Amino acid sequence: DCTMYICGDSTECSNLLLQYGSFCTQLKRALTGIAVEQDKNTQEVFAQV
Amino acid sequence: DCTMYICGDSTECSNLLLQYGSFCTQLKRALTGIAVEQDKNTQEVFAQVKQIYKTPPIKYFGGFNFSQILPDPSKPSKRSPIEDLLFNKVTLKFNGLTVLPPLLTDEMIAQYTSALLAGTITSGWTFGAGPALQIPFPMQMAYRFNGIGVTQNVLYENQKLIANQFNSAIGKIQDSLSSTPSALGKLQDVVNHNAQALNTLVKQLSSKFGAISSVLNDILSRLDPPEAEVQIDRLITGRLQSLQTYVTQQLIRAAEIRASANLAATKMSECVLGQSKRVDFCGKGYHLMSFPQSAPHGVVFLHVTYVPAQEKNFTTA
Amino acid sequence: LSRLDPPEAEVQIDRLITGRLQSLQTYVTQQLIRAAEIRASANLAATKMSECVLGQSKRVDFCGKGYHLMSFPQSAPHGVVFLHVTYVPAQEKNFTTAPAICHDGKAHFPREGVFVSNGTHWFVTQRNFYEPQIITTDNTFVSGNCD
Amino acid sequence: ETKCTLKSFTVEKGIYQTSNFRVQPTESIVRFPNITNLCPFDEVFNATRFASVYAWNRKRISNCVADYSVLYNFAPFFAFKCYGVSPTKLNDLCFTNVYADSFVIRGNEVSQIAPGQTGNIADYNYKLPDDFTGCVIAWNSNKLDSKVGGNYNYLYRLFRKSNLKPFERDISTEIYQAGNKPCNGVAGFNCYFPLRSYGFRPTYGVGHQPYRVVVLSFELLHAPATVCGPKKSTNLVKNKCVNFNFNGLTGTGVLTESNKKFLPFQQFGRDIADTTDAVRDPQTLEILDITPCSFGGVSVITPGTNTSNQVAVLYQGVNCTEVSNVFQTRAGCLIGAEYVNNSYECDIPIGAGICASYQTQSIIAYTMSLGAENSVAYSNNSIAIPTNFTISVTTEILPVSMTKTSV
Amino acid sequence: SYTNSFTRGVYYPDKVFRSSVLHSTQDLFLPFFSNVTWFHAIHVDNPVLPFNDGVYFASTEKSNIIRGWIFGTTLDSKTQSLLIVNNATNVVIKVCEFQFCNDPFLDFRVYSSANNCTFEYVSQPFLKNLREFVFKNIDGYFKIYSKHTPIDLPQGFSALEPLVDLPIGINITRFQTLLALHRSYLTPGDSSSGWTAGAAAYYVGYLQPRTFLLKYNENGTITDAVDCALDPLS
Ligand SMILES: *[C@@H]1O[C@H](CO)[C@@H](O)[C@H](O)[C@H]1NC(C)=O
Ligand SMILES: *[C@@H]1O[C@H](CO)[C@@H](O)[C@H](O)[C@H]1NC(C)=O
Ligand SMILES: *[C@@H]1O[C@H](CO)[C@@H](O)[C@H](O)[C@H]1NC(C)=O
Ligand SMILES: *[C@@H]1O[C@H](CO)[C@@H](O)[C@H](O)[C@H]1NC(C)=O
Ligand SMILES: *[C@@H]1O[C@H](CO)[C@@H](O)[C@H](O)[C@H]1NC(C)=O
Ligand SMILES: *[C@@H]1O[C@H](CO)[C@@H](O)[C@H](O)[C@H]1NC(C)=O
Ligand SMILES: *[C@@H]1O[C@H](CO)[C@@H](O)[C@H](O)[C@H]1NC(C)=O
Ligand SMILES: *[C@@H]1O[C@H](CO)[C@@H](O)[C@H](O)[C@H]1NC(C)=O
Ligand SMILES: *[C@@H]1O[C@H](CO)[C@@H](O)[C@H](O)[C@H]1NC(C)=O
Ligand SMILES: *[C@@H]1O[C@H](CO)[C@@H](O)[C@H](O)[C@H]1NC(C)=O
Repeated sequence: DCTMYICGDSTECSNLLLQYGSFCTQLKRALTGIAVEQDKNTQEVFAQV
Repeated sequence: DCTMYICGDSTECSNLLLQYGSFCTQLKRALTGIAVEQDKNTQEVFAQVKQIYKTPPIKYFGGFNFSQILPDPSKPSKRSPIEDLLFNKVTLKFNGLTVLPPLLTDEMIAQYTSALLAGTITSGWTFGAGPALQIPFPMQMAYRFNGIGVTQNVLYENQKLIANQFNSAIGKIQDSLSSTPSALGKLQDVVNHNAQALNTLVKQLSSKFGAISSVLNDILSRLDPPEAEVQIDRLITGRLQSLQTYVTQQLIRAAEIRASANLAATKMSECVLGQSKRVDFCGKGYHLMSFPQSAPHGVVFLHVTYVPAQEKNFTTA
Repeated sequence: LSRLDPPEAEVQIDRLITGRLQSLQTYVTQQLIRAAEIRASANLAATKMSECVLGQSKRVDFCGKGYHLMSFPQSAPHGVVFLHVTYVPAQEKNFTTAPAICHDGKAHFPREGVFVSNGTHWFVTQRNFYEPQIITTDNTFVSGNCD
Repeated sequence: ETKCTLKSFTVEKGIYQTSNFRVQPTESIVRFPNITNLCPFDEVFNATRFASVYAWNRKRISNCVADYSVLYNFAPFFAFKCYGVSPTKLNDLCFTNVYADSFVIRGNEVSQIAPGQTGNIADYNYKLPDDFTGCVIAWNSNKLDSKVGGNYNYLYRLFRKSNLKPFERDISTEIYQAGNKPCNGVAGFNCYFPLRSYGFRPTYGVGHQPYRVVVLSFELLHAPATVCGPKKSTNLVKNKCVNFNFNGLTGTGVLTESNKKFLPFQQFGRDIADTTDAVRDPQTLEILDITPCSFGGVSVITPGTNTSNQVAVLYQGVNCTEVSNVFQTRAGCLIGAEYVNNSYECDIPIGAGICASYQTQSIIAYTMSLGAENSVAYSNNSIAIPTNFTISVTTEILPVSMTKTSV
Repeated sequence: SYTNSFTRGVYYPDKVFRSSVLHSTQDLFLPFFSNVTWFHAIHVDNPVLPFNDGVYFASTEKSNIIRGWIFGTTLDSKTQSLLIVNNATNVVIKVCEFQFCNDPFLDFRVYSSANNCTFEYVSQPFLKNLREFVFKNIDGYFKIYSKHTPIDLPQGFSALEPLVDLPIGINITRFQTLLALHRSYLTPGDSSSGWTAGAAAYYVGYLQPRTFLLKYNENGTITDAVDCALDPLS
């Protein structure tokens, strides 16, 4: 969680985090791509039949 | 541009940027290595042949129909109807971020694909292992059938049925590719990722990164330079940290693309330029031949597969 | 540590440490990427060594372009050089070819090779070396009539 | 430049990127809207008659700009002093309140109108704060505020119980108690009237002649900012990237004609990547597109210092109609090479199917050839049977390990 | 009464132009499908309407039955209270230091007894006859959006264009409507002057800080908005 890992239960830290840029929506976009990729590797070898 | 992306039209920012180190000559050295690598992946799969072969004028190969894979002289761009359908489905200077065009355009790759098609249709597999040898296409099909264990008599006798089945499959492959719009997903995903990685850098420039503003002309006009050095330093740090991760992601994606291109070149060499005995490397089933087709950012292999059917029970000893 | 006093020079040391750590992190990342690439290249080289030096492979351009016969490895300070021996046909000649031969009302097909013809004559030869041999029953098999 | 960017002395054969081509701006426009509701400063500087000191007037001009051109009101000022702000930089600074006070005093009494002054006027009539931020303008008004018989219309306070506070106004005309008893409010011995007359005459000396004085008090508090607008500038220069400062929106680029119809109340414009691509001119209602100033990359295509030193200069991704055979390609344009029409083998890649080399003479430029041409005769009754064999060797070099390093 | 404002209460967030793009901004907007108060049967009490985050004033007034609005702190003596009175060919925007009555009516010219105004701000006159207004106070700027659109609130989409800005900073917590009719009642205390006139309804809906995603077309007119904390699809 880009919001909770960097800013623990603080609204001012959350307001300050949005000024850094779009890293919060890219670090979570890459990790979910990693997960969807990992959900495909287990289907090219075992789900061949 | 390491100078223009971090420092917009400011000589003092340029003087301050050289004190950070040699990152400006390394981030541009890695990206040009990525580009030279990308200019090589398109030559290990499409530029495997030495001499360009052409299709004979007589369009009678023995009963088969290759009009959908051979180039069309009517369209000024020499491509096949399948290549034309694939080209109409891939949906493709603002700030110090430029897009370098590839060396081999969509016309030379099409010529290489047509040459490979002519070599694999007229000559068979000899065009990829030495001098090209002419051979009738039914005899090449008999060769490929005997290579997998099936006798040549079933093809020399039931030639019309095999030809009609191949023509029906070639005609239905177009409808199959046109039915699912997400068929060319692997070629659109890379383009979307590249566009997103190229557009996320301009969106992060508007961030203040801790300073009062985001543009240099405002900081260099509201505050005095002797007391505005830390703001420019923080802005340069923030704009360099956003570019280092971009270069890292670009290197990772370039390594992935290089691995995919090596796999595609291996498949082209072992499936198009000859017949392979592997199970699911040249298609699911018994591989016979493979036809390549170009695409704005990839290659589509059409694998011809011989599948048994209508089996019957018998006694064995 | 000699021009400015310690209690107020902490921010300079902090910035220097941050800059020297950010310059090492990217170096470690580039080293990891290059190590992954070298590992992939070494896996490919080991596969080629096992499938080309330690036996003959039927792949087209995996053990050299052409028809692979054998492979000799050679070491190098940071790599391996494979010398692949390739048999390439040459000096080809035009001939007449036919699928089968109709004799005694039966269609006979060649066992190995193809029916070669050079003018009012027919022989049997392989698909890689011209060797004219008379059409006998040993190199031919019946599979029905010529209809 | 190639040897500089490569850090070497013997460059090899190939293409190398050294620098980037950037067109510098020639001029720099400002354009901010027409100068409109002008304040009335002449209403206080060109008044038919000023007010007394004991009842000095105070005018507040608001949402009315601040054009400081006081020079035209009798330029030969006797006292033009500024406190807290410099004389001319005054004209280009914003403030919340621009209070303007006016009154008439004697020539020798103008010194009392200043921060930290003592006397009759400064203490009993008009007191300025210690940290006063403003200007004090005083000019002679003998002809206007003096008569042959004496102008007794201007009165001033001479006695007061205590000193007035900064910017304090007191109209009280009560009998000043100079003695011990209150006097019951009657003028007599030890009970004098506070206000006294002036009686300006044209025969008085410069020290006693009347002097119309006006103070410009500038306040800057938590509120909006609606004054200070003497902002003005150049004409539109179309087709040539300049520095534009349109209504605060600053940038560098070309302002081209548009066809996108904006909203009447809409002035700015941004793209999908947060880039200003259109701005409305403040003077005349017309939208102009901001196109990025021409930029790309310069690259040297050198055949190597081994053979010769004649190089070619390639501008990538930019049409070179604006700022040695010029030829336009699809990947840029190169100068220093001739476009040869016979296709050869590619040696130095450029882009979009164009390659360069040394013909041996000068750098050439040709479309790369994909290989030789050979059309085999495909017949259903013909075959090509080999006769001879060739035993060849193929060399394949592949890396295995790397250099183990540690930090 | 209580009704729903389905897809109304949107305006331009900033004086910037766009061309067929999407812009997400965290502003003070009216929540879609909210519960606004339809005060159509209140023909002159209950003038206690707060101004915490603003007000969304919607009306279908026939022709010139409204006379203006008043926005004050507490409507007491020596309290800054802005009065925007719309005449036939001119509007008057003055802030007064005066104690206003329950329902100051206009048909009269002087609202209270001891009026004391101090500002000067004159502008263009403002006043199937939908008249949408959105009032707010931020950065010391009493900001208003006005729109005159034809047809209750329909299911269409129409943005609110910023028309007039005026700098003032006060604790605006007041809101009341000024009607117009025939029977003249000078009595301020008597809050009962119902006259046979057209339909009168002053909509009241409070704004909220929300994130809105607006779609700007090729001409730069907001034609769609999807909200962000009302439906999971949004
Ligand atoms: C081959 O297929 C195409 C497309 O269906 C058709 O137009 C053409 O006439 C066919 N040619 C032959 C040889 O039947
Ligand atoms: C063969 O017989 C078995 C048993 O009856 C049956 O399950 C199977 O489907 C049959 N297969 C064919 C090919 O007829
Ligand atoms: C065979 O004859 C054809 C047609 O004349 C010619 O194109 C081809 O080169 C000849 N090939 C050989 C090997 O003689
Ligand atoms: C072809 O070669 C065979 C074997 O040498 C020979 O018997 C035959 O006469 C030749 N035919 C002609 C016409 O060249
Ligand atoms: C400026 O003056 C010109 C010429 O009178 C007029 O056309 C234009 O509308 C004015 N613009 C503004 C912003 O007042
Ligand atoms: C220069 O050219 C000579 C002659 O062709 C060649 O022997 C030599 O290796 C070249 N040296 C370099 C640095 O390219
Ligand atoms: C590039 O230059 C040519 C020659 O003047 C001109 O048509 C135009 O400026 C450019 N061409 C295109 C279509 O980019
Ligand atoms: C090459 O020749 C073609 C045909 O004459 C001509 O159109 C083209 O401009 C030539 N290109 C050059 C200038 O080399
Ligand atoms: C709206 O408010 C009324 C009265 O409070 C209530 O009865 C009704 O259920 C509410 N409706 C919504 C949309 O919540
Ligand atoms: C009010 O409206 C009347 C009728 O149009 C008009 O005569 C009068 O001047 C207006 N007063 C103002 C200026 O508000």
